[PDB]
Amino acid sequence: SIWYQTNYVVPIGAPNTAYIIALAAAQKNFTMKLCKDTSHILQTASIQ
Amino acid sequence: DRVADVIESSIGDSVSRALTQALPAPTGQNTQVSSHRLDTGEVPALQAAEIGASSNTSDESMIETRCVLNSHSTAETTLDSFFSRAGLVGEIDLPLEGTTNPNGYANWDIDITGYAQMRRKVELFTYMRFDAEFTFVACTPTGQVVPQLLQYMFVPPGAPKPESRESLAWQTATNPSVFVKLTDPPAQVSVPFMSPASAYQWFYDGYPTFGEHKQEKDLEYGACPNNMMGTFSVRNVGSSKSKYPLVVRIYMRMKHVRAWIPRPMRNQNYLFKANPNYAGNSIKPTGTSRTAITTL
Amino acid sequence: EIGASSNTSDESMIETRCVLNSHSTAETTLDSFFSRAGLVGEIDLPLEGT
Amino acid sequence: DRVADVIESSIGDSVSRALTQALPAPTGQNTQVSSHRLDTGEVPALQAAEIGASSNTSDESMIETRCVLNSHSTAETTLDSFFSRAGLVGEIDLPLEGTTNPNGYANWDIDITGYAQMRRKVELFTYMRFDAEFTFVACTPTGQVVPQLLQYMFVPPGAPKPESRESLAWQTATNPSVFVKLTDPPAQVSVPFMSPASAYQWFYDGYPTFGEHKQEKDLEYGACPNNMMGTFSVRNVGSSKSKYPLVVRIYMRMKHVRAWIPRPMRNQNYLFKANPNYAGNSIKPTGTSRTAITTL
Amino acid sequence: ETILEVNNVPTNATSLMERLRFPVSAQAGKGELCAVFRADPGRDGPWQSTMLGQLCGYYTQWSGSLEVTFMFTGSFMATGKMLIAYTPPGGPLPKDR
Amino acid sequence: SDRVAQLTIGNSTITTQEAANIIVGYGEWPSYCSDDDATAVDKPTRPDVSVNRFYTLDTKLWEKSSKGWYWKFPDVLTETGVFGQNAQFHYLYRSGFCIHVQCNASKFHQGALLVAILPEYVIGTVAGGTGTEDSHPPYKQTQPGADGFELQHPYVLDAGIPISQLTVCPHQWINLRTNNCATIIVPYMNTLPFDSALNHCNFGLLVVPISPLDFDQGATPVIPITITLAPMCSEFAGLRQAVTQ
Amino acid sequence: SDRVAQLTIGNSTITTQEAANIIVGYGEWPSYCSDDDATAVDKPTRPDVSVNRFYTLDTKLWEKSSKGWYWKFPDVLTETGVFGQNAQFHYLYRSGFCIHVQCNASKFHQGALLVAILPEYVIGTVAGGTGTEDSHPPYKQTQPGADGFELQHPYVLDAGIPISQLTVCPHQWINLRTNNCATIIVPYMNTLPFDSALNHCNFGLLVVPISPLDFDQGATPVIPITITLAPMCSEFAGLRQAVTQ
Amino acid sequence: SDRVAQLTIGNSTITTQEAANIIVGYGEWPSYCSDDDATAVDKPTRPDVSVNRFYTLDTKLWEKSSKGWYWKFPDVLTETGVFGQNAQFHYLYRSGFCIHVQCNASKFHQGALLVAILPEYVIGTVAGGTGTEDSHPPYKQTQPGADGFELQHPYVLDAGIPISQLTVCPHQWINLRTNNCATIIVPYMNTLPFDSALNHCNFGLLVVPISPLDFDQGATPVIPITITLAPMCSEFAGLRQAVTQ
Ligand SMILES: Cc1cc(CCCCCCCOc2ccc(C3=NCCO3)cc2)on1
Ligand SMILES: Cc1cc(CCCCCCCOc2ccc(C3=NCCO3)cc2)on1
Repeated sequence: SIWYQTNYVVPIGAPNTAYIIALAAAQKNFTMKLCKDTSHILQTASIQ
Repeated sequence: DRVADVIESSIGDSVSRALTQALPAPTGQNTQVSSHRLDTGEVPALQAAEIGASSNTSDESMIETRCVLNSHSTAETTLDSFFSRAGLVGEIDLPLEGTTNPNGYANWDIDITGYAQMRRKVELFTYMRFDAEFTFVACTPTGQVVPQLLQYMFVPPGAPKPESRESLAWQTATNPSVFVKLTDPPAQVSVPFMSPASAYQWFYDGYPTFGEHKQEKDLEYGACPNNMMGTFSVRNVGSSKSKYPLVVRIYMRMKHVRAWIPRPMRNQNYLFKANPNYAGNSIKPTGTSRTAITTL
Repeated sequence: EIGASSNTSDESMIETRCVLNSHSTAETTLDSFFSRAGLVGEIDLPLEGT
Repeated sequence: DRVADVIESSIGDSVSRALTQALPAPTGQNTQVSSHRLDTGEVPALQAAEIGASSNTSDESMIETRCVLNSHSTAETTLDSFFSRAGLVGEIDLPLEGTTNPNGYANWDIDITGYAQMRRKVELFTYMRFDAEFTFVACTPTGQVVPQLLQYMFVPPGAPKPESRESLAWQTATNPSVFVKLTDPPAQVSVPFMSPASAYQWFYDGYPTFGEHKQEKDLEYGACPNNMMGTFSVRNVGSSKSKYPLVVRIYMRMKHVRAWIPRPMRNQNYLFKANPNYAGNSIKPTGTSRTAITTL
Repeated sequence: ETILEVNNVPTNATSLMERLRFPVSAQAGKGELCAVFRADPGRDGPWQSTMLGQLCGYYTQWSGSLEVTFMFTGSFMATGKMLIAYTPPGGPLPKDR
Repeated sequence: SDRVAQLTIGNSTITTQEAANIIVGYGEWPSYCSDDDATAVDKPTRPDVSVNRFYTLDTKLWEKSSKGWYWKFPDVLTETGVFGQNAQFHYLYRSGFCIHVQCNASKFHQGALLVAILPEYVIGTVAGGTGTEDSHPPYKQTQPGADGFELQHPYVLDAGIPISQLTVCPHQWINLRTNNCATIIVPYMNTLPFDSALNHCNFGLLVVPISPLDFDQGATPVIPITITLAPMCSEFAGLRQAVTQ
Repeated sequence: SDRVAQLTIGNSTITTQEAANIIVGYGEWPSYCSDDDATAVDKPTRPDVSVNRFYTLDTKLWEKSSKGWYWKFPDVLTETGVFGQNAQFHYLYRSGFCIHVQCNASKFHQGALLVAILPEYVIGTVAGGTGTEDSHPPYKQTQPGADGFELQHPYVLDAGIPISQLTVCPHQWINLRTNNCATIIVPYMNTLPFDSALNHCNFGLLVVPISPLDFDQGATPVIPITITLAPMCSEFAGLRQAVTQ
Repeated sequence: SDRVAQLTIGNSTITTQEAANIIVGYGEWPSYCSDDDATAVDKPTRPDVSVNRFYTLDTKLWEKSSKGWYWKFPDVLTETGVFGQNAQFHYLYRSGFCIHVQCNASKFHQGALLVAILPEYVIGTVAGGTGTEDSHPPYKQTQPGADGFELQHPYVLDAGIPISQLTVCPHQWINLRTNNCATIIVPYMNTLPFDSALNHCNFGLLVVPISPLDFDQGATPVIPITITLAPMCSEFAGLRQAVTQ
């Protein structure tokens, strides 16, 4: 959860709204096991 | 420099006190010569069950015994001996005409609690860790062997579960599948100890979600995800009606077994999978009954 | 902006205990990931058809 | 064997990090020769008050200085020098006719916060530990010395406080009492640092009871029992009217002083004892005022 | 690191690029909630936009700490302090800061 | 030097002059989690004395007809004391327990209680009597907390298992002619290094009258049973706000 | 390497890119109680990470007219987190604090806050204006807890003392053109090794605008001030039930 | 010593005072072809300075609606300079590149560009919308040369792949509040030691606005993006006449 600790402050002459970009990954102690097939995706009409 | 109570503070002792040791026991204990004993102060026979320990009285203390060199093996009583015996745990139907599984494919939720023989043996312990050998015996309901090709596919939880005989999931690009004819000997394969827990749990006294736990949800009590290994799917490979009614029997042989915390053996008939429910009106005695304690 | 992933460690973001991670990374190798038979072709040889 | 995080865990470090050291400073620091400095990168004069530290700029960096061997002593600025000066802290009346203290005896609650001069000095610090020399100057309201015998009696909290000039408590069998004539030089005595706390507390931001803390009880805010040393009782020794109107002035000289946590010096007139209350409508400036910042 | 579609709300096919970043703007109150999301990487949601989430789809189980770097793209002149919080299992979505 | 005993943890001391030794579950003293048995990387809390101490949770009345009661554990101590707090505030919990069940009478009363620890004590239902209905025990029955819960079919421990065999579990008996209390020390038992004190109950405590209580009329008829217990080596991690369930 | 900083305790990390160093009250890091400085003989609890961590307690709005606020300390953190619990459950409390007050604006705003720690911050009253009435500040004013309390006569710190001299106390300033946060580490200060977190407040935190906030119209007018703080070396003893006050 | 930088190849020098370090594609500096990695037996040309230098190929205008652009590489530099010549005259080409994308604004503007290198950047078509028609991108779209080409569906990089994951490629961002240029050094990447600069484009350069450009009105509205690049270790072989395509 992201909260405003204080507030987005800006002078006159600057955009009153801006954006944040999130970039994510795993740390060094990360590992995976027992591989299966991705569910997420599956196509539809047999590839032409 | 420190506060002392911090220096002794045994808080953080990772190793357990023990109190018992495992000794070699390849054979039954032998009996040694015993002679009469008429004395005061020493009472083997007398015990105090309240303590919670089994009587340690020896045969030699209760009667004059001879000497016997017991060389009877205890090998057949090991967990591996007791458990490494293939047993039926699953049955899948693939009929032609019916309401069960037409279309030509089925999805069996991998759960060994469906058959009484195997279930009771394992429910002897609370936790079990092991690898297994799954063997799949297929044929028609008459027990007839037919020239038909099948595809078994292990579908780990989170993987696309096939929705039809021609589901795209059968490409099995990463899942492990097996292709066998019913004319080939039953397919057998080796499975490891998969599970995020260190051992499978036959009994999980708790819930898995963290919610309100209302009436409707009491369905989740005792449901431990560390045991749901996913599903086992099977289909006749093709795009048309099977032509023969099939049945697949799944047998499991445990190996490289470790078990913990023994429990009382099942007492009443089983009713549902992963749920100790018993028939309230048909609560029968653990065993046989007589007419009087003074008569056989 | 630099184009590199954050090198921040767990230890720098919270007081951490000690954990001896012995989880294998073997199943994440290319061979593990790819050496799995999969369907790539299908050929029909019907009696009646086009 | 241990869990490591327990082995490092600096929890239980009784000694404080410090960061500063007390050095000898018998005299004022001397000034050393300074010469012109025309360079970049080095800016003594520039500071950042935000940090919360006082400017460390030296005279030598702001002007070309000569050499001066400062041998001015700093002895008179020690706590003992500053505080070991007898001062009035109590005044007790023993009139003949009146409503104050007739009967011939009085009970003064030992509290030095009753007089402005002494009070302000000590309220410079938050905590103070010390012994003291109490001197009692007695005479009539005219300042006349009279042939009268008095008895002073320290009454620790919990001891029977005298109810009359002839109270049984004056047997002073264990309390320390003093018998003096007003014709004898003022009585003086030595008192130790009595108190369950390690230091007397001029300001106690809290309550002493643990209750509801309603309106009526706001009288107890700032009341710290570790400071209530008991009462000082005085009587003219006898069983009949004094015959002379008396007054006793109590002077206290602190010695063997230790003080901690300096605070801002009192700003507004004092109003009540052990209570920083100030006059809301008469809030005056810390000091004098001018007409403009550009004129003296 | 790959872009985490925290703002996985828009779908207009014209506004798909909008998911790649969420806004933050001059608020008035105190402790206003900016955005929220599950830490679960193999679960449907924002993580699906990341290479990590994608590679997870290929494995049944995982283990390890995760990191999420947030880059502020406003003007050099804009200042501000945010509070990002990870709430371990069992803790329901915090109602306030 | 065996029928008398004194248990002291934190700021609590239990005393007894008619004990029957002490059982140590599966022969293992409660320990803290190994540095290689753990996974959660955050450094845990080990409140020590504020949580590892005796909590006397409840009293039951033993009657000539009593069926027996049980208490699920991790749970029982929530909401109570500083222990309860660390359990709600933290996701992960881990700990052993020293359970001291007490019940006394006179040399003229008689009866015997079975006091056992049954790990992963999953409860079942009568299945609607006929056994055709798939009913399930309510949150009130599976996790009663203090106050415990009374058994309805002790013979099968309300779970289709013979109580006659319950003794393969760390147990101890309270036979009035012999003693007046049971003491069992249980180590942390789970398939995970830590788990949630809220949705998981590592074990249950069973107190069942196997030999009914009896006495001639005129002797005090109120024979209570009190449960006192103390966590040992309590460890918590996964701090967040306080969660009840 | 001085205007940027990172504070990390427990599972909390504060960040800052416009700091002004760190002040260490009276030049002393918080320590635990000596074995010869103590009297209470019971072995204490030192929850560590579950209590020694950053709690972001509240936000105030700085306005061109703001007088200034204060928070009494020991108190402020009660009722909040595991710290609050150990404080209600135990009689005796002891701890230091890392106080991080934050407030930012743009290079076009201006103003200056005085952030100081005043030990034993006893509050006074206006004495009914005339100063003849012996009034006393209410439990609501002396111990406001979080939310703090606004000053009514900052010049005298509502206690008849010149704020002009408040700087003889561990302080730090928040000058917008220069920085955006204050960091002061305070050691345990009392005349006793332990005291009650409930009836005694070892010190108060003052945040007062000495140079008023100002800015041309059009620039974001909502300049908040947030108080974040973390107990250090928290120790508790004297366990009983939980007491609120 | 990291936000300022100077790149110098041949007779060209790029300067920058708001850089964000330099990325070296797949962590490898451009090298010449090994004597055992090669097959073409003719001795190659290595023009050196006449080709390995900075060519400032084009400028694009960043607008509040811009979708993003891309340039295929080997190609982009043909027809331009001595490099272009050796590429038309020779069959075989091989080389690495130093790509410096620049774009600046004021401390009052805001926005963020993703600058990445995507090897073998094959372009796709919308397939006639319905996706039933097997259309194919034209020579004008696949190999635009300088001037580059604008994306029509950046979300999928006009190739059915998530741009959200484009960062697994040597990339760098141009965040106006932070920097004003991207610098990526790319080594020769192909499955062959040499290939034709004409029909094969080893990689594509993507410049996409992920956080839209914005600014209050009155500030210069023309924010350009310029692409400058330099071949490194250029090697040519297979000499014949000059071929355009
Ligand atoms: C090839 C191939 C192999 C397979 C099947 C692999 C099955 C592996 C099964 C491992 C099962 O471990 C279990 C542990 C616990 C339980 C359980 N059921 C009720 C609660 O516990 C069931 C299975 O399919 N295709
Ligand atoms: C003989 C003999 C000696 C005496 C008097 C002994 C008095 C010893 C007094 C020590 C006082 O220490 C103090 C500390 C604090 C305060 C205080 N008043 C308001 C809160 O703090 C007053 C006195 O009487 N008879």
